[PDB]
Amino acid sequence: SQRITIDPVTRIEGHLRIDCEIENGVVSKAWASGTMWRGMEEIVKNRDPRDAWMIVQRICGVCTTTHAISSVRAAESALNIDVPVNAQYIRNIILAAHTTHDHIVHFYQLSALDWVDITSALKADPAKASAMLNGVSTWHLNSAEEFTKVQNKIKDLVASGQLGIFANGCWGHPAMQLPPEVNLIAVAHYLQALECQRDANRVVALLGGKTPHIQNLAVGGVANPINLDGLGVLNLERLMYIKSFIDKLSDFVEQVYKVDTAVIAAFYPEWLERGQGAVNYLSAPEFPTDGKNGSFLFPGGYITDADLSTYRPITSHSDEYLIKGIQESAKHAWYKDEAPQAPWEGTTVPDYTGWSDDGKYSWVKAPTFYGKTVEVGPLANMLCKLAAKRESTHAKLNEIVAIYTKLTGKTIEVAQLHSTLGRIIGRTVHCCELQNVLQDQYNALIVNIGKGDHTTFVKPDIPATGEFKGVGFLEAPRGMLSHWMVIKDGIISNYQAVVPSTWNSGPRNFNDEVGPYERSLVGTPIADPNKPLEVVRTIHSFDPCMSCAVH
Amino acid sequence: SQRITIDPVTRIEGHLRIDCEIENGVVSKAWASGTMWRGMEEIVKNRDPRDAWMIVQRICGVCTTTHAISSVRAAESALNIDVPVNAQYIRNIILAAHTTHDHIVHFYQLSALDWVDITSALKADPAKASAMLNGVSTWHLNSAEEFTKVQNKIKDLVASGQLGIFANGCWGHPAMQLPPEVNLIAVAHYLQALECQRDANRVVALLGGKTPHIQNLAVGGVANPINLDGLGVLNLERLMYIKSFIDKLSDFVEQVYKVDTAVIAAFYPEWLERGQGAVNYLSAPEFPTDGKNGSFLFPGGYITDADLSTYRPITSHSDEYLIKGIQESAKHAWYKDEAPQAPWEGTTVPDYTGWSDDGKYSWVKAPTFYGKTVEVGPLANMLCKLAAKRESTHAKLNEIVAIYTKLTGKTIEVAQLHSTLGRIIGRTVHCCELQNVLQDQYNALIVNIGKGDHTTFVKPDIPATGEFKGVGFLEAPRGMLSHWMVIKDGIISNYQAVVPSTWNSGPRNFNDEVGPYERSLVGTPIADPNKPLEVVRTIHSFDPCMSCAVH
Amino acid sequence: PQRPPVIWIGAQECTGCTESLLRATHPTVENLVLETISLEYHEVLSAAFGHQVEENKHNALEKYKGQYVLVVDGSIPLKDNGIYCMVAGEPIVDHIRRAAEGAAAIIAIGSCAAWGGVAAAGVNPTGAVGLQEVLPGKTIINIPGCPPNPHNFLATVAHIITYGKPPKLDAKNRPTFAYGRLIHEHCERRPHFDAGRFAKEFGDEGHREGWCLYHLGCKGPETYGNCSTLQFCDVGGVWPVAIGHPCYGCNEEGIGFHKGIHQLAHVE
Amino acid sequence: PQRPPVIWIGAQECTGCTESLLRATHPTVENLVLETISLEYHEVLSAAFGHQVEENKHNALEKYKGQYVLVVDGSIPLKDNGIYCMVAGEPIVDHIRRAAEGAAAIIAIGSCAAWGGVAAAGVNPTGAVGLQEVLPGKTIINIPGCPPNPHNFLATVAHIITYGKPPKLDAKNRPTFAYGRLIHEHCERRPHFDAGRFAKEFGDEGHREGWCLYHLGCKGPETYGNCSTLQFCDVGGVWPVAIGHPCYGCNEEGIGFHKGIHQLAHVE
Ligand code: SF4
Ligand code: SF4
Ligand code: F3S
Ligand code: F3S
Ligand SMILES: [Mg+2]
Ligand SMILES: [Mg+2]
Repeated sequence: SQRITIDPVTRIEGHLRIDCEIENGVVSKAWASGTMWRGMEEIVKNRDPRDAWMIVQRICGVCTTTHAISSVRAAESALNIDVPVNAQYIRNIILAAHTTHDHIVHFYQLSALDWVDITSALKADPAKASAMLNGVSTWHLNSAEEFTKVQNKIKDLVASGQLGIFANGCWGHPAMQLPPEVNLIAVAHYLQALECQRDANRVVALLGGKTPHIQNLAVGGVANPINLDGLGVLNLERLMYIKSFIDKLSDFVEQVYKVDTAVIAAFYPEWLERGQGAVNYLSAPEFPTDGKNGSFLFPGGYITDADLSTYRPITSHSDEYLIKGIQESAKHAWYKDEAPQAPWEGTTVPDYTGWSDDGKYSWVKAPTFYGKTVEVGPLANMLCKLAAKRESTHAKLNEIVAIYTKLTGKTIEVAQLHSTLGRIIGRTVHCCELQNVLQDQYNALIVNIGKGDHTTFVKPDIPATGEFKGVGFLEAPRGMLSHWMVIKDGIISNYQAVVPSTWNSGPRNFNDEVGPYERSLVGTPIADPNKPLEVVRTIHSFDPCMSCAVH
Repeated sequence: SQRITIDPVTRIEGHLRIDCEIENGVVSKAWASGTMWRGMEEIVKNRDPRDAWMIVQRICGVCTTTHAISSVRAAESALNIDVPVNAQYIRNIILAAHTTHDHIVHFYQLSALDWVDITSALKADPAKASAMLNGVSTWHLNSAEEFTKVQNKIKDLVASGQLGIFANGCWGHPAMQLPPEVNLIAVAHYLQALECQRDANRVVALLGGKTPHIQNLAVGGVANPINLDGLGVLNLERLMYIKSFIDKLSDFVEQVYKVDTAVIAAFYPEWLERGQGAVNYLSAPEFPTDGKNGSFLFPGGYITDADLSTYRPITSHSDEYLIKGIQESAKHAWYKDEAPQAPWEGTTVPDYTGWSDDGKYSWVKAPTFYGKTVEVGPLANMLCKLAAKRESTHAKLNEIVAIYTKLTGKTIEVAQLHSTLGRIIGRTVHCCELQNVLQDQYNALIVNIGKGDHTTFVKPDIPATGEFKGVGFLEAPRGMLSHWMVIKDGIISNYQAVVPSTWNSGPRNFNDEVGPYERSLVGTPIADPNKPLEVVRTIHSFDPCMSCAVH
Repeated sequence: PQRPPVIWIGAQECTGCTESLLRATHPTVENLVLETISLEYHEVLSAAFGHQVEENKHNALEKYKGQYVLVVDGSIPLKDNGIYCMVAGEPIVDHIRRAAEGAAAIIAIGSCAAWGGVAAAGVNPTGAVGLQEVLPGKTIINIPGCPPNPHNFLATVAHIITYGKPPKLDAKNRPTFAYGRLIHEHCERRPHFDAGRFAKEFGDEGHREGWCLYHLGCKGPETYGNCSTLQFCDVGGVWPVAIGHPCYGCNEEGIGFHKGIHQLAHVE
Repeated sequence: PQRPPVIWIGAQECTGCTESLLRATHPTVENLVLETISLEYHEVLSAAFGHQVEENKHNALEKYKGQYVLVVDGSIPLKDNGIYCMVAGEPIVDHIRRAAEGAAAIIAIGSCAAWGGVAAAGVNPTGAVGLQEVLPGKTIINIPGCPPNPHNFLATVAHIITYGKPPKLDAKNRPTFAYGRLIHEHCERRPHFDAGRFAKEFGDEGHREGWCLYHLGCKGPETYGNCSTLQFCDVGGVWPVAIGHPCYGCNEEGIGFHKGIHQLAHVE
């Protein structure tokens, strides 16, 4: 009956519009619209297959590295290239360190201000706030003195009358449920987070040549020259430098980020009971550790009907079962060809028609897996890992649950994971486990170089005639990413990216089933239709990136 | 009369030997001996005057920058050069930032373990240690959780049975008076200091080109090319980088170092009652801010008979009263010429005769000022500032005393500053005041560049014939430093350095008067002549540097 | 004191330029927004969303009229009357020209805003163009790169704040301190170039000795920038060529995203 | 778990080489001493003094016989039977010969210990010589510079620990990763050198454009090191010529402390 529009949705990457019909103070129906398009797929067309990765990396700078690695993996797939294991180690370290930065920034910088009220933080007692964390975290930066310094900075900001990016937020909104002390705690951690994410990106920088947008990849491997005894190249001194920053990540992640996830859950228990986006989940296995593009540290798979017992493992990026299931439809998106397309035969021809509730209303395609809509991302990757009985994942999840139980005396069942907070929890678990990925691969790299292997690159043989098809999967921070490349006569004849936020933010598909953002919102209560904080809360839990979703 | 020798004295720069006579549990007489000589003064002789600074900087790498700046000041004095004000701003920033690193390292890394027992820290209750700092300091890294992490690092160090450079320290010595809790506090602060001192040296590095041993000076100015719009030179971006590190120093210095100084004093009040080194004190004025080598931010002068009312100000590095009084004697040093020598006519002819209590026993010359033996260093510069009625210095000293009063119920009179602790307090005061010269000189540099002045260098006219004498004064971390250059026919005919640890560690002079170290030891109680912690305590308070003292 | 206002508008951006701010160290992003400027509008960071965030823009546009610096991130799509980038129901061009009228200075951050960038490459599906083309009557400070070192931007606005004027600009309105010289005319591998010491393939002997990368397709010879000197991320020794990969010419129109990675600098 | 023992001896040193460790970041000193190695003897940092600390040295020397790396800092004065450096009443040469007998590896850190350095320049008042001359028939790793980047030393030690052998050395026994190339053969101002763009005086036009410093006396052409690439202090862009002053040749015997600052280098 009542219709609202949130445009722009803020604190995500890119341009997102969300419309909702509201009935009896509850949203009954929703639309997700990606409102900006560049045509990155057409831009890469007709180029040398080796050029692609540098160009399509620019699909997105928040999830930098991701499109770059997927692109080379797709060309490598097309050309049957076995990636040198050293290049694997390096790709993995970059991906894990980037995702650490990415998740941290999402929890704090992009999402926290949905749950945290800064004006309430001003009212807090720093000593009380610090005392609340006794026995809860061993973090060394939870002192009343630290919290006072933070409070004073907020105080000075508000005092100036220039609140800037904090101006006109949902302060005093009834859905804000943290007490003053917890608000202050979260703001202190928001500021501390910024240091930790900088450290993660220094790892990325030292291997990639910079960030945003790494520049050390190749179809065939990496451009880092390993030589322990060489000046100006990747030697032991550079490797030690990398390790120095890797070692600076785990304390904030374990003692702050992991802990805050639980305390937010403690004060927002209902948010374990709404925001479910799907009953189907997909993730690709990740971090290959051999010389044949396999042996993944992280498992992937497919789950249906919200039932972990249906788990179908996926352990190869060459798995036909995964490759054959994926299609996209523009039935309700601004492209001319509407029937489901397999990405190798994918088309992307713009047909902008304006907004239509029953027609087209987005630049995002609607992907499907064997016809079904599916949620991708940390909730998906966590569910799969749990279904896989991966001990590390259960233990890490249990650590978060225990803190919650310590704070609430209640518990969290796997059923409650299908929710806005469960999705957030999945992201935290992912960041936590990735710290062991960093250590593992750093060591693997060091030991391999000491065996005498310094190989980083295999030159690709690109036939001047003939057709070749390749697909590069990658489990990105926001979910399963796939780049699909067709080579014909030495150049790229087709290129399609199916990006994690495409899956999640996709509009109604060919069989008119709503996408995950769209489903997640149904049933969300709205205290104020002009300030729909509750909607923004569920949408942010998906970590939207619209440059990614639309490209 | 028991005779002890301490050789080597550790936790100082270079090679120091200290002998004591002990009677009735108290040292009655002492000898200080610098046991290494390089002949740095002879090494620079016969070169272009422009070369001296790069060579003579290598007198010492602890007080790096110091001999470098004094050397160019000496050549500039000889050639009658007015230093471009921008070059003064730059020299000042380097000196002040270097000295902040220097003092912090001296208090913690070099001195703390005289007064702190690490094995006692193992017994501390971290929560109790943290709580006793409430309202005493606002530092954000005094949590129980910080203290526990520090405690565990010590526990782990102990567990390995590899105590390394912490092995066989004076743990359990009766003169160790800190409770377990404040022992732990100090160890935590010791570790924190390393971070602060690194930030201080990042400021030095960005102007100097590196540290240890800066490489940005010239007789005539500095080699930094000021150009806001230049690529690869000292632009706004580099200046912002420098500022970013300047802003990180103050909190630690104010909230930890200043506070720990009063705490140590509170638990060791009789060390305000012994350790007096001299009744005469000298400091040079420092940090010139005009285009004529004057207008110093810090005043200097001469005090006699431990009486601040005798204060004679010195406001110019060209003060003939200052210049004419300085002489050195080798009567009790291993040099040939024994009568007091003005440095412009100084010689340094080695004459090693080995140790003799009544004869020659050190490589350190014995300086005098118009025949008097004087202590130089932060106590001397503090006393001069106080007597000059510099409000900033009184205010800063009073801040320290106030903390002492809060802890003990007692106060500290200027009379008690003539002591082992007063000397330490002077250095802490110096470090605190330097944070404001860093802010002031950075801002002055920025404004001057804004006025259009980018001059950094004046080309020295060195006549091919004639004789020119120059003296460069500098108030170094350890006291008044002076370099004395004689130029004849375009080359260095004589070079003499009179260094602050030369004043303080000097042996008996031409009239057999002991030097400050030697005097300060008389009256030192000794609980265990095999473990003379008490002499090391007093000797460290002077911040000894023996490469400096001897060169 | 009151902090100088900044209004940031993203058009066809990948958000790489915003992300660069998160790597900055002088100022760090937290010191930027809390001490050096007032970021009055920025969608990636703003607490407010939808109607409240648009309230914030119109409020800042009026309150700080004639005083704010306007930063545009991303290319502007002109094809089909602006419909390829629509926020709050209007073409991004519209948002941008409205903001530009009250602007004290105007910065195009990133190669896309500076000259169209990657989104304007190839057949240019959306008719993407650079900021200057959209705002022809105004002088635009271009700070190109994909993304630039964040301090190329930060020191530019610091100059404006501290000295009351833009830094010196070259013919393409790029600040000279960051873009005054070809990367090649200040590159540390130039001696290897002079000696004909060239890497031929990644992982070859020459490559593993840090030789010049000209023949891997280095575009340093035709790309203006400070990548070799300022480099990236402030850790020391980090830029593409130093880690082993040729400059792609991302700063430079007609080079980055036009020439192939392995196409040589002298080959059109 | 047990950490590899290191014994550090200072001869005719200025302590700059120990001080360089305080700038280090991978590892920081505290990580170095707590985690990486066990520093069994070092006078500047040792809690114990006098007899106690000499006991510590004796203990470690026999306990870790055959296992410790020996680091010597400073030149060794041979004139007048070693009396110009005496600790505990004995010539340092003797301490050094004794400690060298049970060493697993020996490192001369700094130019003084590597080839005599500043203390041996001019007329050499104390007859100071390098470590190799004092220890003939022993393999000595030279890590020259005044002081070197501390990671030139740290990565050398780490290679020994991690891979069980020293890093690759050149003909003067310097690790190739840090000393394998002339500074001039990997210097970012080489294009300016090639073009004839030189600074002629500090503060002049060329100087303020960051042109080549050859004609101010840069010794880059005749000194081996990694000063232009690794640079110093890990903040980025910090070495002497980047800040505007010629290389002095402090790494290279017969260059630093022998040639005048403004004396021209030979170019190969
Ligand atoms: S690498 Fe690129 S920039 Fe550096 S010298 Fe070779 S070609 Fe020129
Ligand atoms: S002379 Fe010095 S500055 Fe000029 S190129 Fe050679 S090394 Fe670089
Ligand atoms: S590709 Fe870009 S970041 Fe610099 S090194 Fe080349 S201009
Ligand atoms: S003087 Fe020394 S520190 Fe490097 S730049 Fe030259 S070798
Ligand atoms: Mg697509
Ligand atoms: Mg002297």
